[PDB]
Amino acid sequence: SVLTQSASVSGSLGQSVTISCTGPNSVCCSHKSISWYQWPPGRAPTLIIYEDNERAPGISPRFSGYKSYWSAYLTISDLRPEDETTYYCCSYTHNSGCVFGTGTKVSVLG
Amino acid sequence: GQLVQSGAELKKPGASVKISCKTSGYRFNFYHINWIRQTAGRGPEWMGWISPYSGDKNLAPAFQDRVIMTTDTEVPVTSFTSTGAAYMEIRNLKFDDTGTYFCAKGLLRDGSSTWLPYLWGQGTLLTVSS
Amino acid sequence: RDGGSTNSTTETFRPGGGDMRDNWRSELYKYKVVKIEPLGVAPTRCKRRVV
Amino acid sequence: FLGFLGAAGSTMGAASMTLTVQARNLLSGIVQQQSTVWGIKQLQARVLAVERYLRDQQLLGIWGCSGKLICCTNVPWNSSWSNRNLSEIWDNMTWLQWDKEISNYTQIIYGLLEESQNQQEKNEQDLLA
Amino acid sequence: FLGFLGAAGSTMGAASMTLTVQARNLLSGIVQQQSTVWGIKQLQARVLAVERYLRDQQLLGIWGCSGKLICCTNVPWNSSWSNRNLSEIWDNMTWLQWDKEISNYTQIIYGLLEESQNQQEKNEQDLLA
Amino acid sequence: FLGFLGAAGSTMGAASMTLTVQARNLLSGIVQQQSTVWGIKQLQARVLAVERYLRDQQLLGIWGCSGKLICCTNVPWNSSWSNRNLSEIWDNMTWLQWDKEISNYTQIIYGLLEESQNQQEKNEQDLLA
Ligand SMILES: *[C@@H]1O[C@H](CO)[C@@H](O[C@@H]2O[C@H](CO)[C@@H](O[C@@H]3O[C@H](CO[C@H]4O[C@H](CO[C@H]5O[C@H](CO)[C@@H](O)[C@H](O)[C@@H]5O)[C@@H](O)[C@H](O[C@H]5O[C@H](CO)[C@@H](O)[C@H](O)[C@@H]5O)[C@@H]4O)[C@@H](O)[C@H](O[C@H]4O[C@H](CO)[C@@H](O)[C@H](O)[C@@H]4O)[C@@H]3O)[C@H](O)[C@H]2NC(C)=O)[C@H](O)[C@H]1NC(C)=O
Ligand SMILES: *[C@@H]1O[C@H](CO)[C@@H](O[C@@H]2O[C@H](CO)[C@@H](O[C@@H]3O[C@H](CO[C@H]4O[C@H](CO[C@H]5O[C@H](CO)[C@@H](O)[C@H](O)[C@@H]5O)[C@@H](O)[C@H](O[C@H]5O[C@H](CO)[C@@H](O)[C@H](O)[C@@H]5O)[C@@H]4O)[C@@H](O)[C@H](O[C@H]4O[C@H](CO)[C@@H](O)[C@H](O)[C@@H]4O)[C@@H]3O)[C@H](O)[C@H]2NC(C)=O)[C@H](O)[C@H]1NC(C)=O
Ligand SMILES: *[C@@H]1O[C@H](CO)[C@@H](O[C@@H]2O[C@H](CO)[C@@H](O[C@@H]3O[C@H](CO[C@H]4O[C@H](CO[C@H]5O[C@H](CO)[C@@H](O)[C@H](O)[C@@H]5O)[C@@H](O)[C@H](O[C@H]5O[C@H](CO)[C@@H](O)[C@H](O)[C@@H]5O)[C@@H]4O)[C@@H](O)[C@H](O[C@H]4O[C@H](CO)[C@@H](O)[C@H](O)[C@@H]4O)[C@@H]3O)[C@H](O)[C@H]2NC(C)=O)[C@H](O)[C@H]1NC(C)=O
Ligand SMILES: *[C@@H]1O[C@H](CO)[C@@H](O)[C@H](O)[C@H]1NC(C)=O
Ligand SMILES: *[C@@H]1O[C@H](CO)[C@@H](O)[C@H](O)[C@H]1NC(C)=O
Ligand SMILES: *[C@@H]1O[C@H](CO)[C@@H](O)[C@H](O)[C@H]1NC(C)=O
Ligand SMILES: *[C@@H]1O[C@H](CO)[C@@H](O)[C@H](O)[C@H]1NC(C)=O
Repeated sequence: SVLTQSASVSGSLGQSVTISCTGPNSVCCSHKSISWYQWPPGRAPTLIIYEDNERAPGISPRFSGYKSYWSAYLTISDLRPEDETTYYCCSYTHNSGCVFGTGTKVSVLG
Repeated sequence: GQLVQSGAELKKPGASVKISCKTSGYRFNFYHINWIRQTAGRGPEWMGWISPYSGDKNLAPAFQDRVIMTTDTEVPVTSFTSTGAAYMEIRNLKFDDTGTYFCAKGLLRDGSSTWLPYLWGQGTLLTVSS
Repeated sequence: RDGGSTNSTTETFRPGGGDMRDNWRSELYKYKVVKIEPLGVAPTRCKRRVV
Repeated sequence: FLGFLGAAGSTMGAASMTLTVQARNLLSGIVQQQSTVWGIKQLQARVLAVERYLRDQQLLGIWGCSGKLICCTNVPWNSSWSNRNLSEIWDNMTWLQWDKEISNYTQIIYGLLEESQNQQEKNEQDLLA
Repeated sequence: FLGFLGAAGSTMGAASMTLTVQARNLLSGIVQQQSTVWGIKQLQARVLAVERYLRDQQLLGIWGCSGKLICCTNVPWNSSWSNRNLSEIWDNMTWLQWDKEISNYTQIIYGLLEESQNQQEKNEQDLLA
Repeated sequence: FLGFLGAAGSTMGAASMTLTVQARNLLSGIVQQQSTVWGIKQLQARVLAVERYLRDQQLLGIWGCSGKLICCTNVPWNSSWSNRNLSEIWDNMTWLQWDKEISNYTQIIYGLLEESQNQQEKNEQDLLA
């Protein structure tokens, strides 16, 4: 769609990794909420991030969200084997359903 | 709480199919029920949401004329949980409509993201073929 | 009801008025008594002014 | 305005903005013409209402909140009571299930409140040169 | 000092300087030796006194004035209640004819008071960084 | 912690640090199943407790201390009441013999308190431009 993410990213065990999420001003970013989901292929997703920054219940503090004027980001610190999967961002406000990004597959090396 | 969706259906293109989403473990009347789909060709696509409490619906423009979302009235279990059922009927199926469909419970009763899909069901696989 | 016979064959119903309380239940079925606990403690990001 | 207990099913914040209706309609005063079993009843009920009210006001005062309604304390929220963040508590639960979730630790919170207020007052006594 | 209700005919200000006498002598406590019709009476009257007192204290607290006596509010005096200036009110009328002139609009003033205080407390809750 | 009246024989300061235990355990609430001489008794006793409590709270409020426990005043300690210095009073006498030594002049102190508070409130009324 019009919301573009980095197609692929990889990080080593115990380190961090950042996923990007950007698009036209019609979808991003200022005055628009961003959410992050962990979405393994073929399965139902899990909400990681809502309201840009605010993490979902039970989510580890290793996950953090941050939104600038031009792009949004999701930062995974202290990478683990379970972090190796597919992640999606969403652009939303209140009256408009989710608009998903192009997707990023995270690989955990080492 | 648990969201249990109908299993799977095979439908020919041009036909219609109705997916169900039975809920339990939470107050069905309070959280919005969203319908989101996933296909291999176009990725994740949000279809719409419906309020079990008021009946208010919000459909994405791409599905406003071929998707019908309905809900039943919540069946009380104790006081803080209930069981319910929502349905989504999609018609005029095409090959690109083949994929997995999800119903999802909202995040908060009030706030800046009330409808935000938070608790998801296991999904219903819809295949359109001859 | 009568005493349980061979099951599911036939059921017999006789009228009774054994007690008067059932009449009160017949009109008190919709009501219930509760006491108000107006004391709630909840977390906010608020501290009192330091002395 | 919804009335007495109108926001019982509302979010804790929606009810919190209108706690004053429930708090005010808590005390009645239903005159008399008993001048009998009914009289014994009406007299007994009379006492219990203001009795609970005064117990609650006693608790409010021994926490530094005799002015009623909304007040803050020096007691930090120990995470062991509940692990939910602010958004979840104030926009996902009602006051009923909240008090159900925290009834295990209510009296400990009350003790922490009374002790923090007593230490504040001891500081006030120390607070002159 | 004039005594209980001594300034009933005085100007509203002259009585206002000595409201505390009337307020204090409002609660008694007249022991007992009832250990009977007379006992039923004395017990019934006992309740009503502190009942009215606690209703008034409830009103004082739900207006931000649980400390009693004299307090100010954020509610402006709508001219429709009374059109008299300050000198006339405080040096020409007594409290009796005053409450007669304002009894039409007393409850509206009470509601304005409670709501202004509730908004002040919501602001207090907002008032931290 | 020693319990209700545990510091009765302690120094006035040692008891003063833990007045809150005695103050809290002052109000009970002992349910019922009276549904009789015993009932008349239990009902009569019920009233007297909160009656004394409300008389004391009335006194606290008409002294500018409706928040209970510890408060200060503008009334100077006239030496005629007691001639002992601070160390002697707070570390040589208990509250019992203290109230015995000052019972002669208690009501005069109460009047001074009420009047100082009333003058403070009149100043508050004067206190706007
Ligand atoms: C009992 O429980 C129920 C269920 O839990 C609860 O209902 C929830 O209440 C909360 C808050 O009270 C709701 O959260 C708020 O929702 C507000 C309403 O959403 C608006 O958007 C809908 C979509 O509009 C699109 O589509 C329409 C066409 O359909 C189109 O015209 C529009 O332009 C737009 O494109 C809209 O349909 C909806 O309309 C319903 O409600 C209005 C009244 O608002 C009514 O006129 C309609 O007929 C219809 O019934 C509505 O317009 C939303 O405004 C709000 O967001 C603002 O407020 C929050 C603060 O609350 C701010 O933080 C935020 O920044 C916004 O400024 C908020 O999201 C929740 O959606 C309800 N439903 C749930 C949870 O399922 C009751 O309140 C409870 N009652 C009691 C007494 O306890
Ligand atoms: C019950 O109701 C009645 C009636 O309404 C009410 O009486 C009114 O009370 C108010 C205030 O309480 C009075 O208003 C005050 O009046 C004060 C008194 O006026 C003085 O002046 C008189 C004139 O003196 C001249 O003439 C004499 C010779 O006659 C001469 O020697 C003098 O030098 C001078 O030239 C004088 O006669 C009068 O004397 C009476 O009263 C005194 C006690 O004060 C007494 O000793 C006498 O025997 C005689 O009875 C008096 O001396 C006046 O001082 C005052 O002005 C000051 O105070 C106000 C604040 O109150 C300040 O703002 C102001 O700047 C001044 O400093 C004020 O004007 C009013 O006059 C009364 N009469 C009415 C209204 O008709 C009672 O109080 C009510 N009682 C209750 C319990 O409710
Ligand atoms: C009921 O009434 C009684 C009687 O009035 C009252 O007891 C008095 O209580 C007050 C305060 O509550 C006491 O005043 C305090 O005394 C403290 C204790 O004194 C210490 O010093 C003794 C001497 O030690 C030497 O010798 C030993 C060998 O014997 C040696 O090892 C040492 O190194 C040292 O050289 C010591 O024996 C004594 O020990 C007793 O008490 C301890 C507990 O403290 C216990 O473990 C022992 O088994 C033994 O019973 C003790 O160690 C003293 O610490 C204190 O001074 C500090 O506190 C004050 C504030 O209170 C500060 O201002 C000050 O700067 C110090 O930091 C203070 O002097 C008083 O002595 C008691 N006795 C009297 C008056 O006769 C009870 O409390 C009352 N109870 C109630 C409920 O009302
Ligand atoms: C918020 O929730 C997390 C877990 O969801 C918890 O660990 C944390 O203590 C809570 N409070 C915060 C982050 O202030
Ligand atoms: C918080 O609660 C735990 C468990 O009840 C307790 O051990 C601890 O002392 C409390 N206070 C803290 C962690 O400050
Ligand atoms: C004052 O009173 C009038 C008449 O009762 C009313 O119309 C008005 O809304 C009130 N408030 C004002 C004028 O601010
Ligand atoms: C103090 O008490 C004495 C005797 O009771 C009294 O005469 C005096 O007026 C009082 N006030 C003082 C000295 O300020």
